[PDB]
Amino acid sequence: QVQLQESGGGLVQPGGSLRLSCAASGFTFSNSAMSWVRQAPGKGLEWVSSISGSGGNTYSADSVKGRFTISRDNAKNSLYLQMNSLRAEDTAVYYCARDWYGMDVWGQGTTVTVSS
Repeated sequence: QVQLQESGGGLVQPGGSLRLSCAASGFTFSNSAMSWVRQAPGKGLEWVSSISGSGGNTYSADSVKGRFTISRDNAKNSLYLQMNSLRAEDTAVYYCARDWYGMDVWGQGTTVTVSS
């Protein structure tokens, strides 16, 4: 009965910021490493960032490092992605995942579109 659902996307200006959320239930969130992955239509899936169960370690992809900040709130069973300095190439559907590799995906995603 694992559930994950993303929220927080929207239409944003270049250089803007957004914060995505992922609400988790049906498993012990605090014991699970979590990740974000994104997919632009016709481009492939791209791993974005991961975080350890405790939040003691995070990792980010070369394309987003230093701009996108993963975090979590274990008390509220929620995963976050603070996206700053948004670029055209960040437009995509974003998905959370309950593993290190952005490969255990349960939600419908949340769309981030950087406006022109």
